[PDB]
Amino acid sequence: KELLPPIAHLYELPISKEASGLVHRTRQEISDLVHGRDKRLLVIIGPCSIHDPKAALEYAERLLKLRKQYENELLIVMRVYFEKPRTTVGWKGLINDPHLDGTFDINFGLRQARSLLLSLNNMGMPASTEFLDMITPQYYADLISWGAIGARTTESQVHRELASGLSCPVGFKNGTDGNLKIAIDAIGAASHSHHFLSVTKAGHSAIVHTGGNPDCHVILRGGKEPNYDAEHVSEAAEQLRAAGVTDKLMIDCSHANSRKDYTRQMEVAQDIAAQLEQDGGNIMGVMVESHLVEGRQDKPEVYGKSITDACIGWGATEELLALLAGANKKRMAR
Amino acid sequence: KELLPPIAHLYELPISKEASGLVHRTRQEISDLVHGRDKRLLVIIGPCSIHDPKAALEYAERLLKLRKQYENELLIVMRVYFEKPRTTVGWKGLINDPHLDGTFDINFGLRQARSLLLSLNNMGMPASTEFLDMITPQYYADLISWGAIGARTTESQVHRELASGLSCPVGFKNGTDGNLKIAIDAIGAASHSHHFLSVTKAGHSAIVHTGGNPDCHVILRGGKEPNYDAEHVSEAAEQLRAAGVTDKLMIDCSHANSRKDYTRQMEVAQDIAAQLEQDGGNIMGVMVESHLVEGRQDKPEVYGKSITDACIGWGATEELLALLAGANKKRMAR
Amino acid sequence: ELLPPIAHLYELPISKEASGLVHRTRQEISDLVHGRDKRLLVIIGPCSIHDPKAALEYAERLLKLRKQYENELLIVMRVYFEKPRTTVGWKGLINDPHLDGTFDINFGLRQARSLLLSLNNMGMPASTEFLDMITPQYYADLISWGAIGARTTESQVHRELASGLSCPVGFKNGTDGNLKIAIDAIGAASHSHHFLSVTKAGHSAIVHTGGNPDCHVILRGGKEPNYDAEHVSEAAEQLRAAGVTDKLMIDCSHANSRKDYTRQMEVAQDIAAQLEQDGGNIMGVMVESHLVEGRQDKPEVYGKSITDACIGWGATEELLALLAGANKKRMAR
Amino acid sequence: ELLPPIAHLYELPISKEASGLVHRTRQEISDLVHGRDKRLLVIIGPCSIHDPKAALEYAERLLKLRKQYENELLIVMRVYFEKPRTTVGWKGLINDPHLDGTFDINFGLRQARSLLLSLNNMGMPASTEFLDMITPQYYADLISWGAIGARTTESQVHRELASGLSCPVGFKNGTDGNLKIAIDAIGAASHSHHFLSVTKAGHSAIVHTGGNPDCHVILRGGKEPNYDAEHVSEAAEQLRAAGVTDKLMIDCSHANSRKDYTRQMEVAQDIAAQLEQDGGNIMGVMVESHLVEGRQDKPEVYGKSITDACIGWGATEELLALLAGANKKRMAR
Ligand SMILES: C/C(=C\P(=O)(O)O)C(=O)O
Ligand SMILES: C/C(=C\P(=O)(O)O)C(=O)O
Ligand SMILES: C/C(=C\P(=O)(O)O)C(=O)O
Ligand SMILES: C/C(=C\P(=O)(O)O)C(=O)O
Ligand SMILES: [Mn+2]
Ligand SMILES: [Mn+2]
Ligand SMILES: [Mn+2]
Ligand SMILES: [Mn+2]
Repeated sequence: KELLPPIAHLYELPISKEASGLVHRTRQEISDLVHGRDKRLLVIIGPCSIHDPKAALEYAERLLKLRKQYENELLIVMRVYFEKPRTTVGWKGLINDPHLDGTFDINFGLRQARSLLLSLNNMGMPASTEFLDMITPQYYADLISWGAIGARTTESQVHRELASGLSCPVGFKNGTDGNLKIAIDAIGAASHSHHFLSVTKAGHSAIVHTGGNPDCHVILRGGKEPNYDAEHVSEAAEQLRAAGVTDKLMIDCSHANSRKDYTRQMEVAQDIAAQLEQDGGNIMGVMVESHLVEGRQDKPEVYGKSITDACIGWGATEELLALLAGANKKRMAR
Repeated sequence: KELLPPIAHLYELPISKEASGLVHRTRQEISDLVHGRDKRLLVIIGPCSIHDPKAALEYAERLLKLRKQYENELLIVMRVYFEKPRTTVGWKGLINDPHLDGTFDINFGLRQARSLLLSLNNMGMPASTEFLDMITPQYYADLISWGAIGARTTESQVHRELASGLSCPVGFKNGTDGNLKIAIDAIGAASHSHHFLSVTKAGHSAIVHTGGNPDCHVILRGGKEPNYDAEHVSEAAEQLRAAGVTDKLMIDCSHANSRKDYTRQMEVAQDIAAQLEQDGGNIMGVMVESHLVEGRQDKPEVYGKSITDACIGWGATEELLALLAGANKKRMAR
Repeated sequence: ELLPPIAHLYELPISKEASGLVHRTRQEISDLVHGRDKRLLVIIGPCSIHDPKAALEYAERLLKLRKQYENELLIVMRVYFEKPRTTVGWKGLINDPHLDGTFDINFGLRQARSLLLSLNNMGMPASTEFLDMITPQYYADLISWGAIGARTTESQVHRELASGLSCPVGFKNGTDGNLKIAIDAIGAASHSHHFLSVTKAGHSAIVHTGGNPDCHVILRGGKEPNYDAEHVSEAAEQLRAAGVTDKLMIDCSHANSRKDYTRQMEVAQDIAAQLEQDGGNIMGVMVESHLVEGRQDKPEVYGKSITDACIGWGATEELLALLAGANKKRMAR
Repeated sequence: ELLPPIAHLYELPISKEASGLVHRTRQEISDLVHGRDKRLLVIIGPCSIHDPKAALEYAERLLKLRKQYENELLIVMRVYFEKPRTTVGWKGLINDPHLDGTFDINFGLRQARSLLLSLNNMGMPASTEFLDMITPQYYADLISWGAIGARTTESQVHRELASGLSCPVGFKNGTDGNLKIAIDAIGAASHSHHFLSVTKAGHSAIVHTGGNPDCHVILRGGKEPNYDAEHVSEAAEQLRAAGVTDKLMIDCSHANSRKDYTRQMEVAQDIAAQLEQDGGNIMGVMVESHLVEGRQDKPEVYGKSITDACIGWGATEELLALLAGANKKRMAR
């Protein structure tokens, strides 16, 4: 079917001066955290997946007040995930199937994704996403301040290639059974120049030569056992230094680290707060799955409630952010 | 140099009637093995990587005689791997860097890949490869009788999507630390229809809708420990049946099953031969890394010797194939 | 970077109403071309579009007359986006929409399509000269009738283009008065051709056209004007000799008015007299008309041509009334 | 599907020798166009190429004379791949290379590029009429001189094309004899244009050309022939009035021979007499020549035109010897 090239969307939705400045400055600010120049905590927080732009904008408006309130302690960036990896089969996200009905209206999905990202940046909320697909990034990447390569794709050479040409900092996740070495290896790969095939803004395949991404880091997201605690952070930092890459890392509160209880995210955050208060020198960030309303649902019946992984709700989000701000204020003073 | 689209190569190197027939029949023959309709053993055998077409053709000519000799017991298909996944960085194969000098002459690489595959199929030798890149398959897939998705990419949704649209049977490998469930999950994914972005024969990005691949199976290739033995095969078969997919599987002699020691492939093959002789009902295939000359080398100084993973040499190859043919002859008679 | 036709089609898909109007107008014109209906096709409007707002106001006025005269006249607006220059100069709204030498062709194509969609949606079918080879994929679906210009009628690439258009096409006599090139052009464009063109996705491709069975000639003057009965009669003889339709269109403007917009009425009066006496070979006329008469070098005055001089709105009413009255009589015979 | 230019360029890259010949020939011709050298450019060869074998044999014979006469004549072969028809008919080797209505354009472009590369590699530069808008990207790098035809000289899209070509371009007078269209064409093509075209990758794009400073006119007859001293003198006055080069080319064939190949020699003799008397405004001639004289509808006889009738090889030797002798005298004055 009849795919519009990136230039069609760029024409309708050009990046504004304000969005461009926010992206540029947020990428910079994050690089500073990755390389230990600033001790604020990056907080990648928001829905597991975007399925409704209206709810995402309402969430963003609430989060913006806290982004501002905590700006001396936290760098808050919203989760705006358009692409979802499934264990076998399922809904792959807003771009692949925006109408949530198996119509796969990808032209509409890319348009809606770009539109939402532009609105978010224009209101002052920077955005993050997982880069899963090889061809979709040309459509919206200019609006992304931080990227994840997922646990299921961190070992993949084509994903490492992709990351090597992205202009935002990138977090590589440990593997789904807990293998951290694949993410450490991934920084090594993505930091170098690569030559590979990719698709241009005009929608044509081409040979690209990337310059390498100097702003990669790992993310601890659990495996067979969770890996959030001080012992695990310390072990990861040793391995990072041994490989000659940044020993500043991010901890995902959700997924394998919270296991089967989405409310465990608060426990993980409390453990992280305690680390920050004792020492926590190797922590530069955290990820939290948060929405307007807690939990999850198979069908999009309740407004502001995840249709993918379960999330904490708004009230818990306030507590979690206050907790982390208070703890990091102390780390920063020390 | 701009990227030539698939149609340029197809124009210069159209598939012949003979090649087309060999591919069609070999794919069918393999499907029969995958689904338990024939008890011959698929043997995916040849170099770790192709770096010299002249040596590959000489290898193929030798292997053809054994392909014919053993055709009632074994279905022999050559390893013709053009794309290599690296742990961090390194030579990614003949397509990416055909001159082996960091010039990345991908147009020449794709041409040379297609030319070699056409010559192989024309001489009567079917071909196999790992499908790693998303855009390169349109150049040569029509000449491939069996595909692998690698241990490092089996969990990747974009690779499962790719496999779902391939016209050849596909083997998914267990993960690098030994996780089999990701390959079982991968069959589940790739057997279904997907919608995703891909590039057309004219070199333009497009939305593709695949029909699913009914001929996927798993490959046991070792993890932290090898997984070739009867116990492991039996456990894998139970898990396959539980997931409702084919419980016929393939066993890689090389890689983590030989602990990266080419001299151990024969031991693995002997264990497999013993399984076939005792029962071995769930085995439909094996993989072997084999070349004209054993071992490996960093620079392509010695003719017919691998520059990637170490391989057994031609003499050991004869013993290994005779061993497997004799063992499977007995299984087939039972 | 040039956006492909599909980008514009996505933003501005043809509506059911526009699609029906185009389809039916093309049919109606085919009927005139082949002598099945005796209404007079009237291709009327600005020499060139340079301001969509004025074009929409003009269209709204013309629509009332299109409806009023529908039993005698088939009124279709001139919506010309591409202009052939003698040497160099402004080539039209698509090539340079901001009229300042910035050549914002993406904006120009968008604006052309948008205007054409709005016109068809309001009930006013559109005509244009097809000059460029690649631009038609952007808006052709919204055009009910096309012209191949005097300067391009003899060109094989223009005859190829016409052969694949889904609308009727008028070919003009050459700039010094040669009619045979337009007769030859019908011959060419009526047949199937294979040639290179660009797809809706913006890629070059081999196209195989089916031929255009609805082509006709247009008399637009040469060294001397050619609109009179004698000239029409001579043209019709030549058309029959070549085995093509002997129903033709007469341009009031250009070489036939000797570039004097005040003479278009005189030409129309001559045509009216032909229709009243006999005028069996006439199926249409062209008139260069705008809100305000004359022309100007710079787009200072609203609704006034920046290319060839046009008659104004008041003269347009008189001219259309004149032609409707004359053709009512022809049709009654 | 249509292969983009890059596919053909990959298989048939221009050689160093071909590249040098093209570069130097274009410069040599520019020198003639602007009156810096008094050699006579001779564009000579088949009306159309339909068989590459015969073209290469022709070229080998012509090369000897190219060399022999190099101090008096600059000989460039006619290698025409695109033909304008009066109505319908075979459009040339690119459009239908198998001459059977299969329209194998991919094969045609390949064969065109291959022949041009072989010709340049053997030392014979090439000329062609540029008719089609998309084909030139495939082979233009191998062309030393281009014609815009009589039927397309007035066409703005052809003037745009010429403005971006890297070779000198001759514009022909119109088919009824109008020279002003070609003079106007130089004015147009010498300026910068913006328009749509297709890239080497096969995608449509906006191009901005720099203008072509090496354009000139070609006298090719009209209703009457226009090759004589009086006509040359009158053309030169008009060229100076328009501020463009008053050095022109004279086509021996077409309407100057009244479509009679046996009259090309008479025209050449008239031109020779002009060169001997004065003939200061003449920089070139065109001649339709093949291995064997005449024409045929089907390609039955080897080396005989299937389009316009040509003189044969023997007559070609006489004609070249005549022009060399005459120009040797002009150059000595
Ligand atoms: C799938 C994912 C996280 P991971 O790649 O760690 O499983 C997510 O944020 O939804
Ligand atoms: C890298 C590879 C196999 P695996 O994907 O099991 O590591 C190979 O055949 O070279
Ligand atoms: C240039 C033109 C008409 P023609 O092609 O008869 O000169 C026009 O309608 O503006
Ligand atoms: C068609 C042509 C010349 P002209 O464009 O003067 O009619 C030719 O050389 O074949
Ligand atoms: Mn999640
Ligand atoms: Mn290997
Ligand atoms: Mn006009
Ligand atoms: Mn000719």
